[PDB]
Amino acid sequence: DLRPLVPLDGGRFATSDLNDLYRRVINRNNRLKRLLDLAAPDIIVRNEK
Amino acid sequence: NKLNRISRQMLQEMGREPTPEELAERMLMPEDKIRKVLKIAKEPISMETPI
Amino acid sequence: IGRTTDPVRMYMR
Amino acid sequence: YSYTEKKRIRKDFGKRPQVLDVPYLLSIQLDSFQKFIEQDPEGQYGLEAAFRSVFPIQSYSGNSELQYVSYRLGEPVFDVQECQIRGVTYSAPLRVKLRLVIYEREAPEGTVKDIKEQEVYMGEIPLMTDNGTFVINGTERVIVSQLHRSPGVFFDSDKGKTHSSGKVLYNARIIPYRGSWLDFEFDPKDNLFVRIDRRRKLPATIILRALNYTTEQILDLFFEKVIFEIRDNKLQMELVPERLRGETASFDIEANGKVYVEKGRRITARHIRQLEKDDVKLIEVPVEYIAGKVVAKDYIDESTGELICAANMELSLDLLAKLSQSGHKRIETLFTNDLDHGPYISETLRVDPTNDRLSALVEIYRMMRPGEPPTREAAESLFENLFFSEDRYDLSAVGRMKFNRSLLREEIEGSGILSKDDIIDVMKKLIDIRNGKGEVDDIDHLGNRRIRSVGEMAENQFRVGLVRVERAVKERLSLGDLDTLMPQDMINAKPISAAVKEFFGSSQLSQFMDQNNPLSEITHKRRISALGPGGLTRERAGFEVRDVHPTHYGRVCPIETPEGPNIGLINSLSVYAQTNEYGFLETPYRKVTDGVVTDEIHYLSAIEEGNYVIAQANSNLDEEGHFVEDLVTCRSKGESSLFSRDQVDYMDVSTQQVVSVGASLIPFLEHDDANRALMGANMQRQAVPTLRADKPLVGTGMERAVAVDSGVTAVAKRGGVVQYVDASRIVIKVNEDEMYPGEAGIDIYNLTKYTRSNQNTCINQMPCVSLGEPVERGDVLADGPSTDLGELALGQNMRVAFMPWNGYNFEDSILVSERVVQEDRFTTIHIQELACVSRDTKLGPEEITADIPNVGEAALSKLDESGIVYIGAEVTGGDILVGKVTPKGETQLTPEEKLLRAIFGEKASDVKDSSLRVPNGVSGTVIDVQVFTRDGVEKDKRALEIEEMQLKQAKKDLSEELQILEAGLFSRIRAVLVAGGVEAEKLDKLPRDRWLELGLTDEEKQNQLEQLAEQYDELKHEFEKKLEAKRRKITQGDDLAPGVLKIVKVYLAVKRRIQPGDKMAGRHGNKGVISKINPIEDMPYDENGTPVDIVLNPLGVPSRMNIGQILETHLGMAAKGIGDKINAMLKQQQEVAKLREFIQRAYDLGADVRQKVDLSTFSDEEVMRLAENLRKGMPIATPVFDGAKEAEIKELLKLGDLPTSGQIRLYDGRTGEQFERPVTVGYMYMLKLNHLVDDKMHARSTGSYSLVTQQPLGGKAQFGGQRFGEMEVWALEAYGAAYTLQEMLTVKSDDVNGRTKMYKNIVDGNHQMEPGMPESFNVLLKEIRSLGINIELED
Amino acid sequence: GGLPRVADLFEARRPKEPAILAEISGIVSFGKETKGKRRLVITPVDGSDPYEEMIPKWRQLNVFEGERVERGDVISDGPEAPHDILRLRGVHAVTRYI
Amino acid sequence: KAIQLHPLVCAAYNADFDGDQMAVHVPLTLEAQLEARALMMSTNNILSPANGEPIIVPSQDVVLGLYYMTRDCVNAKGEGMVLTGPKEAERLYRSGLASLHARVKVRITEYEKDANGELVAKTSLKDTTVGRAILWMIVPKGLPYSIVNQALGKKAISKMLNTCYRILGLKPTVIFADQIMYTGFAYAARSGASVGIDDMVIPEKKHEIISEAEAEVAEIQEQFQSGLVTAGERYNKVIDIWAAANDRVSKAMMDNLQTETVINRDGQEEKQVSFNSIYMMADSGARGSAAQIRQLAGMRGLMAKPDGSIIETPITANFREGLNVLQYFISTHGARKGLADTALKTANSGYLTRRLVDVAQDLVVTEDDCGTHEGIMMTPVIEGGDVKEPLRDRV
Amino acid sequence: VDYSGRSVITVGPYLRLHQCGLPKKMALELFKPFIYGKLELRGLATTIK
DNA sequence: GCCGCGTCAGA
DNA sequence: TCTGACGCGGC
Ligand SMILES: [Mg+2]
Repeated sequence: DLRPLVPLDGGRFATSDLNDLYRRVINRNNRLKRLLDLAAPDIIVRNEK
Repeated sequence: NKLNRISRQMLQEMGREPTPEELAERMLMPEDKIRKVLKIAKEPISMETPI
Repeated sequence: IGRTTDPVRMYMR
Repeated sequence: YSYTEKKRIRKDFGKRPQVLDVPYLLSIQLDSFQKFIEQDPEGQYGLEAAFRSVFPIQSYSGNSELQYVSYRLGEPVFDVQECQIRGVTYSAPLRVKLRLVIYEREAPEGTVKDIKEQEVYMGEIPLMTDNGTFVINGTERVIVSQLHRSPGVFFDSDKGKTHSSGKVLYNARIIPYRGSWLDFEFDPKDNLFVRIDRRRKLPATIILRALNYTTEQILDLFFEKVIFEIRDNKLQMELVPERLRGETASFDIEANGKVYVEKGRRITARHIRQLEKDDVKLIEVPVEYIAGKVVAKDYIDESTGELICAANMELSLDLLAKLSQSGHKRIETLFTNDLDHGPYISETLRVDPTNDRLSALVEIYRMMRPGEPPTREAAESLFENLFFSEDRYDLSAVGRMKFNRSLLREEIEGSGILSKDDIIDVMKKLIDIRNGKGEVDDIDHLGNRRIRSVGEMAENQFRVGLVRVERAVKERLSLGDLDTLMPQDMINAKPISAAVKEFFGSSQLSQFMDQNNPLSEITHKRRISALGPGGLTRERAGFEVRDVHPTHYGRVCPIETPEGPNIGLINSLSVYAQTNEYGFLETPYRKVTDGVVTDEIHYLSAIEEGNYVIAQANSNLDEEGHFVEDLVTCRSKGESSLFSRDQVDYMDVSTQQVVSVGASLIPFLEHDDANRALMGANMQRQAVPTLRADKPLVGTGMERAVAVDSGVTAVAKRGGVVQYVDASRIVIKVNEDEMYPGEAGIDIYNLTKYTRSNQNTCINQMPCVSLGEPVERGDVLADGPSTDLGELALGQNMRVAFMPWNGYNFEDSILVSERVVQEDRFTTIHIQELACVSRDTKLGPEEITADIPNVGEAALSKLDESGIVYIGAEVTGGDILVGKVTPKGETQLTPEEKLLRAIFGEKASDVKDSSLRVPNGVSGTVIDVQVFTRDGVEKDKRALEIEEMQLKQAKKDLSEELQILEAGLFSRIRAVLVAGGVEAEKLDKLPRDRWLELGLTDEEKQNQLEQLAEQYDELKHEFEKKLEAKRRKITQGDDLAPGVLKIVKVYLAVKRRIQPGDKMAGRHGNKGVISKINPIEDMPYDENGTPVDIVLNPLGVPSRMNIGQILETHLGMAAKGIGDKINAMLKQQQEVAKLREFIQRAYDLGADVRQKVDLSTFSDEEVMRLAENLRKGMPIATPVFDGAKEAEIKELLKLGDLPTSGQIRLYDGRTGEQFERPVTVGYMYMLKLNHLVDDKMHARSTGSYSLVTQQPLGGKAQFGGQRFGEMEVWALEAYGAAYTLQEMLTVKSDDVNGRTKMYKNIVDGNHQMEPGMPESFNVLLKEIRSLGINIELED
Repeated sequence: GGLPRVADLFEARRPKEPAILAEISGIVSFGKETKGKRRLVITPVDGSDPYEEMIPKWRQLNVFEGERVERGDVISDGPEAPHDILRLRGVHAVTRYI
Repeated sequence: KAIQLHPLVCAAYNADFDGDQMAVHVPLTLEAQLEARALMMSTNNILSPANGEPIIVPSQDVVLGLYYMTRDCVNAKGEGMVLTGPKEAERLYRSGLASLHARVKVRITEYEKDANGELVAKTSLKDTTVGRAILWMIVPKGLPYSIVNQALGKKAISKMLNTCYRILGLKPTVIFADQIMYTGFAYAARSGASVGIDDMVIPEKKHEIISEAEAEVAEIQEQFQSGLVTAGERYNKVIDIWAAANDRVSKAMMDNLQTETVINRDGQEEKQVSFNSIYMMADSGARGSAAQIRQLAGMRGLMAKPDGSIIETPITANFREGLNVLQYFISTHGARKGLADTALKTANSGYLTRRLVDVAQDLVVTEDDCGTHEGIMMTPVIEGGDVKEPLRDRV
Repeated sequence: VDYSGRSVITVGPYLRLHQCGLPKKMALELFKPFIYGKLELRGLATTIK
């Protein structure tokens, strides 16, 4: 509720930057999990971390 | 993306612009699916854009 | 090393 | 005297004869854009220039090239008003012819195929209307010109503030149009450093080695050689004597066995003269004077070949001996005299860690892109693309010009990229400045600040779009096979249009046109901002650039500039200023040959003006351009002083020439302090147009040029006679001599009736001509807003009296009679537009019907059957303008409401009310309703009715066009038809179409008839096709924003009357908020019982030195005195000759006066029309600094039988006893500024609250509350008021629960508060905890 | 003077060329010759004497080559950094000053 | 729709009625209403917490009213009567039998509190004017008639308010301030004090003074032209003779203004302080000063250049005449510098006071007496010439 | 802050030192809950609505 | 131990 | 920008 994704009139959505920052954190975290599972070349995993 | 490809072709050929009817002609969508798709793609504007 | 923080640089190097 | 001038001639004081009339005030905008979009058959700046810059696009050696041929601005789809209505940009499509050549591969260069594409569309560009305004989304915008540091090279000092030891650190800076910067600087240790744009600092010689200059070559560049011989004994030295200036000798300097200079003395000129006489070349020099020197070149051990000592090495006795023994008769050294020739480059080379070219490239690379390993080739390519790539670096034409100018080169056109010699010459100039033989430049000098107008800036953005299209084009060109593809698949229109539309809509320099005057618009368009992309910022800069420079004289107004935090950064352009070929401001000057002032006017830039000696415009001359004096005041090289009558070169072209249009409209400017005049100009451009503008009694003669040059009036284009004038159109029957051969025709002017400004004021044109009047070219036909008879009229002439009146004018405040509001003299009209949008929800579409729940027929009274309001409805706050309901669901109402719905059977409806209602406080008339509907949606009754109205109107308009046009045409048809024989009956009686096939005598008669036959058939097709197309425009649907169904816009017209609180202002910065509407019988009044209309406070005059308003007041009293005399003579209906004599006397009454009234006006008709126009007061004109002296004002007063002292005796309307000490009454021009009070008064108890923080906020006519910022909190802490403060920041704002408990207590008559904790604090806690930080309340 | 002067007094900024002071009482002497800086050793006639301080050579010394100086006394000339006023002459000194 | 604000508080708010807006808040709880009434009521803030001086001094039209009311003309209608009291003075004046400035003699009664706060009455034949006697009816009891027997400019008014506050107390002083404002407005209106272009009297000597200065400077110019005097010397002496000229013109115009009205006594002519309305404004303290009067009718001196340097030729014109183009363009520089400076100093002063209030926000008077013996020796502050602040002020 | 308004100031020199002129409309908005309470108190209105 | 330099905060 | 403070480093 403090980083809201309120809708505006006419499909326009207003969002708070924290959503984008959180989203890239979560995406890279999930990709790091997936890489660690796939047993990736260590250069890739380092780049991901 | 298909809509954008088709709209580029239409815009640069017809010159002016496609209207959703004209697109629905180039596509085969029921002329209302077009409008749904046109409503979707607007992206959320930041709540911090300097007014 | 040029004490760079850009990860793009580090990866490409 | 022209006819429109015969209407009302303005008595012009002011004695200097005008020699150059005011140019077209908007020529800057119009000319710049003209340059932009115009077929330029060469590469001069323009669209064509951008095209020729990027094209042809050739593949990555794919032997496939994309080349450009030509372009063509299509026709705009909509008209200007059409765009303003439908809310679309007024633009034109950009068609461009391209050619794709596929060469013949597998053989030498040869073209096999070439597809010439049928004009790939590549975007729209917004056209500029006829006044320099763009219509970007229905709203007129204006692109402010920018004043930015010109490209080129500049040498600055950076004085004092380095190393706490003075030691000015001279630096140089190459600034390109596009590309990286390049700075050189000195350090305290005199080490020449370079730095590419803003990065780390490098030793300069790096870049020198980068350009492939070996250390030998470097020293050979920056130094003179000093030769040493070993002529069989002890280290001789070749010597040229001037090299010896200012030194301390180390040995007996004797040639020819005769001593000339003594070891240890200061050289004299006679010493050097001895030397010049002896022709001393080689002198024997001791080995220790060669100790401190430094070898120039590299010397090897030729006896074995190996090295000896590196170039740039300081010799030592050992090294002397070695170079001797190895056989070096000649030895080079650097001439480094610490007086002239500092050894700067040497010391740098020492600090220079690199040695070779490649290491230098590597060091540059490591500074530029740190971190990646330096490849050789990458370093080379980076450095080449850095400063010498056509693609990535362009100085400019002007960049190159200012560059060569700064390095004292002769050529002007050069290359766009740097070169080795350029950099070297820059380093040389910097070193020279360090030596003292040169001066640094001042950045403020208007010879270094350029003007980028619209044309140039739009061209730059368009060039950006083009380069990204080129990226994508080469990318596509390299990939596939190219026979099938045509030169319109490669090229996208989204990116070009993106760049341009971005620049035009969302830019610092594209601003909503300031539209509440003609003056406001015309001063917005002559604005010169220093901000915007590539400019300063309101906080970066900066106490310095803000100050007026001696170079502004004649180019930039010194007094017109905003007062806030961008003082000095806005700079309205001056009156006669122009723009050089390169964009440097230049002003006109009368060329003064030997003694006679000629009239050829040369426009001088800043630097040119720097040389000559220019005389003031107020220097008396005598019928022969002879300076009547012996020594005359001039400005010479940034300073002013007297000079010989035979010394000047130029004279100021006029006395108005240093101020802007805004300031040149203040009478008696030269009597106002500069501060008050600044405020006066700035507020004068804020007056809101009143109900019926009149004129200023005391003007400056510049009102006409402003009112005409801004396009707010309808100006005749061809002379003629008014055939039909109407409140909405003017039809001129052109004169013959102005007609074209064919298409005789007439001229129609459709006036703009009541319509919205950007500031919600009514712009609206009234015809000032009457039927059958004769008009000339360039004459005013319809007075726009706030102009009257073609003269700018911003305010009204108020009878003012300077006296304190019971404090009601305590501070700047004002006291207004009731007669001023009775007569509705400051009543303005404001037009709002309220838009109701019917969007498609997910719960179903919204409806616009009148079926609105629980609003009585008192509420739905004025809605038509379709839900819209009736035109003409007088509405007020809250009334439903457009009844709109939205679908709604999932009630889930509380048990008690359920019990309600049960006991009363009130079916809880499902459609929520969302109708559009008038905002509170505003109460006006609905004057227009527009309805747009997304096509597909079925129109409702009202939309169909408006459609019918529009369709009828358009049919009738095209009909009136062709009808009255062929009315004039048929007049001419029968005029030519009396030729070929004057056939009276058989020719007139035939239907006016029975001439298409009849045959007349073979002259221009039958010629014109067949001309009109082509006219007939083709105009029949015209009318059909055009009515078809316009009917299509009307009946079609509108491209609404995606998701909406129909929009309804309602226009309210409000007639705001003046009231206590509104801000009023004269023209000299005498502001004021009116504070009492006094009844008439209270106002002071003179012996004739006329009350004064406004009572101003005299105390405002001494402190603020605007003593100009007093003079304007006296002169106004005089003018209205003439007007009253002539009104009296006109009520006795005296005669024409009496009026003529008196008026003539009034139009003289001065010395050297330049009014030059003809005195030969139509003996009776024109004179009587004049006197009718003068009975309200005789308009005076006071050019700015060629004002009207006092004595002339006194004489005007005597002519009107008024006290020359300008002060009369008054009586107090309340008691009728006389004020002692006669007071100053008169007539001042008062404007009403648009800081209206009913747009300021807000107040809220409770309203909406913000989203994340729960604090107040609003825009919905219940705004937020006032901000209770820090300083107020400190105020409450300074009192001991803790409870006030607590309830201020807990219950009145933030405590989401306490605030509603407080409301319920308030209505319960119990004033108490429960504090809790502000929600903003919980938010702060959560945002701290959301870091890794555990913050918590404790107990 | 003006607003910057008040901002500086209250920010207690060192004034770029502080008139140096005499830390302790006693007789003074000059010591090492110009390593870049002359040593002055204020030599208490009674107490712990050996205090010395290295001072640049640009400051003209009011005090004499050998001179019985008192603590918290002007030696070089210029503004007085309030820190030194406080440290040497007390609190009331610095507040009178400010 | 306008908030009507008492005039006497304007100076406190630093308010102008030239468009300034104010915000209103409504205290809700009983504690808040009582705080507002007891702490933040206007009638409690009469002294400023910066210095103990009043903050409710009457400003401009009211001091001009009091001033003009309380001055004396050397022979005016009804001079030399003997009036039976202030009420008779007001009756005379309103009925039009005596001028407001008529040096007259009236019997007044002043109370002075000598006993334990007991006002004892003293009646006497004071030699005063009609206006002063009329104003007397406004003054509360414990004040001496000497407080209105002057010409009562701005400073005199403010100190009269201060003395009333120190002698009587809060309520009588607040009533006094209201009465002063009312009566000052009333007689400012009655006066009809205006300002006309004739009031700025140019001294008849200004032309000669400037011509002699120009002769002098041309002399120095040629003396440098031969070389007898260096360029720096030349420019300096030019500056100095110009400054002496400007000072002379100042003195000349101020002499012609400050006494011009030579008028006839019951016998032959005599001279008195003037009634030139611009002089009255400047002299009362309502508005203006010798600086601004000087720029109006003298010559507006020398102007500085962006580098702070002073230009040689000064503006020998004043606003009553016209500045020609060069002089005006020169003055614009100083004016724009002043404006830019005010903007930037607003920002800087804000930042400073913010830092100040944060370094010291938590300081509260917590204890009643620390019972200590430290202290500072407050002494009058002399610097060179004479005392800049006396002891009394500093203790 | 709630319960707060803004407007342009004028002189009104007939006031006593403790008075300010408050526009009627502004006051009617600032005090609206006080007025609701008082109306319901004197019965002139059955309910707050 | 003493001076130059990069880095950040703040208007 | 610019000013100041200051780690941080070079001499
Ligand atoms: Mg103000």
